[PDB]
Amino acid sequence: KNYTFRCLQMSSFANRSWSRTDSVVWLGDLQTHRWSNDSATISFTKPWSQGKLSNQQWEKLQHMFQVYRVSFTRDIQELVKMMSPKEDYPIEIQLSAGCEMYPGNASESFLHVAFQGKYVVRFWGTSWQTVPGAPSWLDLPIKVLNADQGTSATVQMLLNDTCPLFVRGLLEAGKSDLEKQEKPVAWLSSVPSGHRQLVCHVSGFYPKPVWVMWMRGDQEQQGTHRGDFLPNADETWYLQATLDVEAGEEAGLACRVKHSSLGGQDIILYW
Amino acid sequence: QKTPQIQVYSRHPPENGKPNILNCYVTQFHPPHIEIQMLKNGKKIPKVEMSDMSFSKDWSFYILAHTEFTPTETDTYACRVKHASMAEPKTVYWDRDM
Ligand SMILES: CCCCCCCC/C=C\CCCCCCCCCCCCCC(=O)N[C@@H](COP(=O)([O-])OCC[N+](C)(C)C)[C@H](O)/C=C/CCCCCCCCCCCCC
Ligand SMILES: *[C@@H]1O[C@H](CO)[C@@H](O[C@@H]2O[C@H](CO)[C@@H](O)[C@H](O)[C@H]2NC(C)=O)[C@H](O)[C@H]1NC(C)=O
Ligand SMILES: *[C@@H]1O[C@H](CO)[C@@H](O)[C@H](O)[C@H]1NC(C)=O
Ligand SMILES: *[C@@H]1O[C@H](CO)[C@@H](O)[C@H](O)[C@H]1NC(C)=O
Repeated sequence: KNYTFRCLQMSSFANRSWSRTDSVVWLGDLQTHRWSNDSATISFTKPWSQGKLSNQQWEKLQHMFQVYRVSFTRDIQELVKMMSPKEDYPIEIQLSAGCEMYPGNASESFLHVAFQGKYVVRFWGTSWQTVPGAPSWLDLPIKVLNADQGTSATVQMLLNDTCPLFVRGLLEAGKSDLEKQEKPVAWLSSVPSGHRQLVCHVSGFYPKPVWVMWMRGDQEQQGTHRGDFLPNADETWYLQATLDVEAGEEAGLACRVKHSSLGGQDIILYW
Repeated sequence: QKTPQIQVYSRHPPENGKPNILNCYVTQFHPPHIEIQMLKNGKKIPKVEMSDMSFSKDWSFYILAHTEFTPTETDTYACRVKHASMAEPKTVYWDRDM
């Protein structure tokens, strides 16, 4: 089904002489690449991180990114130089680029840029453009950037062609990981806030979708409060669902967990 | 500038005497510069693994720290974070029997 491929670039500029750029790459919720500032080469975080690209195809792609990383750092430091004292140090820039894959052979690509934690610029169609409400000083530099037809053509190639092409290959090569099923383990505890908060912990499941509910018999307890999905370090998930209960009303309560890995055999724990 | 949120949780059901992993997940912060410590009875834990820093759809950063641990009845664990958004470090204690 739906897979989003995200290349995430994080650049920090503290002053004229200190900057660092680190990147991570995700296919859905699995990390496929890491590119540390103090590494010349992009590192694989899966056996299949090269997808179906040949070594030569990968080397070509990497060299382009290596040139880009140095170029981006110079260009920004020069943009800041010609921007004193409009918006000075420290400066944080983030870039999020990739493509969302859909059933069939369809996809949509994106390239978004944030400045000081705020979305300011996208590449759209054939050009860089500032988003409504972005700082006005960005207008001229984006027009300058748009005059670089070489960069524009390359970005168009990367979004329109290279992204979906690479991802199709990742999806084939990474099949056993992407389609892995890991079983949740659940346990019950309580924490403060007479009322107590009952906690159903669900951990070690993959993929992400999961159903967790407090129950009294067949009755779903609508007081059930599901937290956020929290990552474990072993590419599985953690979630808890809580229920605030009056003292002496705990008896008869159960936590029921449904997950794809369990094949219809729900976990049921009784308080 | 955005304040980090901190969530502390074990990988497995906590059993005293049984090896486990404690997670400290730090989210929603900006700028990306941050110091994360995991603590055992108020003392810094030396061997703490950090994930690569990443960021979410809303552009806020996140990172996972984790450490191997064997729960006992009396040991208390916490995660302490220093960040420019806060004048004081923020500490969150592991919940188990709280
Ligand atoms: C994208 C999916 C492709 C699939 C590949 C998957 C593998 C990924 C592994 C690691 C990826 C690492 C993450 C990188 C993020 C992707 C970035 C894509 C861009 C590539 C461009 C290449 C061309 C190039 O590098 N462009 C630069 C260098 O050009 P050049 O003239 O020196 O020559 C380059 C070669 N070329 C072929 C002739 C173009 C050019 O100078 C723009 C650089 C700046 C562009 C960013 C500007 C954004 C605006 C920010 C302003 C707002 C902030 C405020 C500032 C104060
Ligand atoms: C990449 O795809 C985009 C569409 O997503 C193409 O942009 C279109 O280009 C034509 C002429 O170049 C314009 O008339 C359209 O308005 C553009 N569409 C949008 C949505 O802006 C672009 O040409 C493609 N680039 C390459 C190299 O194939
Ligand atoms: C620039 O910032 C870095 C990182 O904070 C710092 O270590 C360095 O001293 C700064 N350099 C100057 C010249 O101020
Ligand atoms: C990041 O990498 C660049 C390019 O090699 C290097 O010059 C710079 O000193 C690095 N930044 C830090 C903070 O180490």
